[PDB]
Amino acid sequence: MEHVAFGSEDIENTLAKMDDGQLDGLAFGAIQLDGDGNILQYNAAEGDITGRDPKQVIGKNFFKDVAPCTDSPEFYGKFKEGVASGNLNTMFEYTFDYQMTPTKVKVHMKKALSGDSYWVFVKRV
Ligand SMILES: *C(=O)/C=C/c1ccc(O)cc1
Repeated sequence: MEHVAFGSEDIENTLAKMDDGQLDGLAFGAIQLDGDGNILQYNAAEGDITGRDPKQVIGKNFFKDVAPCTDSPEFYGKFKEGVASGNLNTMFEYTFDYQMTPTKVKVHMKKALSGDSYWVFVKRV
Protein backbone atom coordinates (compact mmCIF):
# COMPACT_ATOMS: atom_id res chain seq x y z
CA MET A 1 0.00 0.00 0.00
CA GLU A 2 0.92 3.69 -0.54
CA HIS A 3 -0.24 5.34 2.62
CA VAL A 4 -2.24 8.48 1.93
CA ALA A 5 -5.61 9.15 3.59
CA PHE A 6 -8.64 10.21 1.57
CA GLY A 7 -9.37 13.87 2.18
CA SER A 8 -5.91 14.77 3.43
CA GLU A 9 -5.19 18.46 3.26
CA ASP A 10 -1.96 18.18 1.24
CA ILE A 11 -3.00 15.30 -0.98
CA GLU A 12 -2.07 17.12 -4.22
CA ASN A 13 1.53 17.50 -3.01
CA THR A 14 1.76 13.86 -2.06
CA LEU A 15 0.34 12.56 -5.32
CA ALA A 16 2.51 14.87 -7.50
CA LYS A 17 5.41 12.40 -6.97
CA MET A 18 3.55 9.28 -8.02
CA ASP A 19 3.72 7.42 -11.26
CA ASP A 20 0.91 5.19 -12.53
CA GLY A 21 2.27 2.22 -10.53
CA GLN A 22 2.28 4.07 -7.24
CA LEU A 23 -1.20 5.47 -7.90
CA ASP A 24 -2.37 1.83 -8.12
CA GLY A 25 -1.26 1.32 -4.49
CA LEU A 26 -3.71 3.88 -3.04
CA ALA A 27 -6.57 2.80 -0.78
CA PHE A 28 -9.12 4.89 -2.76
CA GLY A 29 -10.01 5.57 -6.40
CA ALA A 30 -8.06 8.30 -8.16
CA ILE A 31 -8.71 9.83 -11.55
CA GLN A 32 -6.71 12.68 -13.05
CA LEU A 33 -8.54 14.83 -15.60
CA ASP A 34 -7.40 17.66 -17.85
CA GLY A 35 -9.43 20.87 -18.03
CA ASP A 36 -11.67 19.43 -20.72
CA GLY A 37 -12.51 16.34 -18.66
CA ASN A 38 -10.29 13.85 -20.52
CA ILE A 39 -8.86 11.05 -18.39
CA LEU A 40 -5.07 11.21 -17.95
CA GLN A 41 -4.68 8.73 -15.10
CA TYR A 42 -7.08 6.15 -13.61
CA ASN A 43 -6.00 3.79 -10.83
CA ALA A 44 -6.70 0.22 -9.96
CA ALA A 45 -8.86 1.00 -6.91
CA GLU A 46 -11.20 3.09 -9.11
CA GLY A 47 -11.51 0.18 -11.57
CA ASP A 48 -12.41 -2.11 -8.67
CA ILE A 49 -15.22 0.22 -7.59
CA THR A 50 -16.68 0.86 -11.03
CA GLY A 51 -15.73 -2.15 -13.15
CA ARG A 52 -13.93 -0.09 -15.80
CA ASP A 53 -10.56 -1.33 -17.07
CA PRO A 54 -8.05 1.40 -16.13
CA LYS A 55 -6.00 1.01 -19.24
CA GLN A 56 -8.92 1.32 -21.63
CA VAL A 57 -10.45 4.49 -20.22
CA ILE A 58 -7.35 6.68 -20.45
CA GLY A 59 -7.89 9.23 -23.20
CA LYS A 60 -11.70 9.10 -23.01
CA ASN A 61 -13.79 12.03 -21.84
CA PHE A 62 -15.14 11.40 -18.38
CA PHE A 63 -18.31 13.49 -18.68
CA LYS A 64 -19.27 12.70 -22.27
CA ASP A 65 -18.17 9.08 -22.68
CA VAL A 66 -17.37 7.22 -19.44
CA ALA A 67 -19.57 8.68 -16.72
CA PRO A 68 -22.71 10.33 -18.20
CA CYS A 69 -24.42 10.10 -14.79
CA THR A 70 -21.97 12.81 -13.63
CA ASP A 71 -23.12 15.23 -16.36
CA SER A 72 -25.21 17.27 -13.98
CA PRO A 73 -24.86 20.58 -12.13
CA GLU A 74 -24.03 18.60 -8.97
CA PHE A 75 -20.83 17.05 -10.41
CA TYR A 76 -19.78 18.32 -13.85
CA GLY A 77 -21.14 21.75 -13.02
CA LYS A 78 -18.80 21.99 -10.04
CA PHE A 79 -15.88 20.77 -12.13
CA LYS A 80 -16.37 23.28 -14.86
CA GLU A 81 -16.71 26.18 -12.36
CA GLY A 82 -13.46 24.99 -10.83
CA VAL A 83 -11.63 24.81 -14.12
CA ALA A 84 -12.84 28.30 -15.05
CA SER A 85 -11.78 29.81 -11.78
CA GLY A 86 -8.56 27.88 -11.43
CA ASN A 87 -9.40 26.53 -7.98
CA LEU A 88 -11.41 23.55 -6.84
CA ASN A 89 -11.78 21.71 -3.55
CA THR A 90 -15.11 20.06 -2.94
CA MET A 91 -16.29 16.82 -1.33
CA PHE A 92 -19.76 15.31 -1.72
CA GLU A 93 -21.61 12.04 -1.94
CA TYR A 94 -22.89 10.74 -5.24
CA THR A 95 -24.34 7.59 -6.83
CA PHE A 96 -22.68 6.01 -9.84
CA ASP A 97 -25.27 4.07 -11.84
CA TYR A 98 -24.37 3.88 -15.55
CA GLN A 99 -24.16 0.29 -16.82
CA MET A 100 -23.38 -0.88 -13.28
CA THR A 101 -25.06 -1.67 -10.01
CA PRO A 102 -25.84 1.70 -8.37
CA THR A 103 -22.99 2.42 -6.00
CA LYS A 104 -22.91 5.22 -3.43
CA VAL A 105 -19.54 6.93 -3.08
CA LYS A 106 -17.86 9.95 -1.55
CA VAL A 107 -16.16 12.10 -4.17
CA HIS A 108 -13.41 14.65 -3.53
CA MET A 109 -12.44 16.87 -6.47
CA LYS A 110 -9.32 18.98 -6.09
CA LYS A 111 -7.06 20.93 -8.42
CA ALA A 112 -3.73 19.24 -9.00
CA LEU A 113 -0.38 20.88 -8.67
CA SER A 114 0.29 20.45 -12.41
CA GLY A 115 -1.37 23.43 -14.11
CA ASP A 116 -4.29 22.19 -16.05
CA SER A 117 -5.06 19.03 -14.22
CA TYR A 118 -7.68 18.08 -11.67
CA TRP A 119 -8.12 15.07 -9.38
CA VAL A 120 -11.26 13.10 -8.68
CA PHE A 121 -10.91 10.84 -5.64
CA VAL A 122 -13.53 8.23 -4.83
CA LYS A 123 -14.28 5.98 -1.86
CA ARG A 124 -17.23 3.75 -1.00
CA VAL A 125 -19.65 4.84 1.69
C1 LIG B 1 -22.05 7.63 -13.94
O1 LIG B 1 -22.29 7.47 -15.16
C2 LIG B 1 -20.82 7.28 -13.30
C3 LIG B 1 -19.87 6.56 -13.94
C4 LIG B 1 -18.54 6.33 -13.55
C5 LIG B 1 -17.98 6.93 -12.43
C6 LIG B 1 -16.64 6.75 -12.12
C7 LIG B 1 -15.83 5.93 -12.92
O2 LIG B 1 -14.55 5.78 -12.59
C8 LIG B 1 -16.38 5.28 -14.04
C9 LIG B 1 -17.73 5.50 -14.34
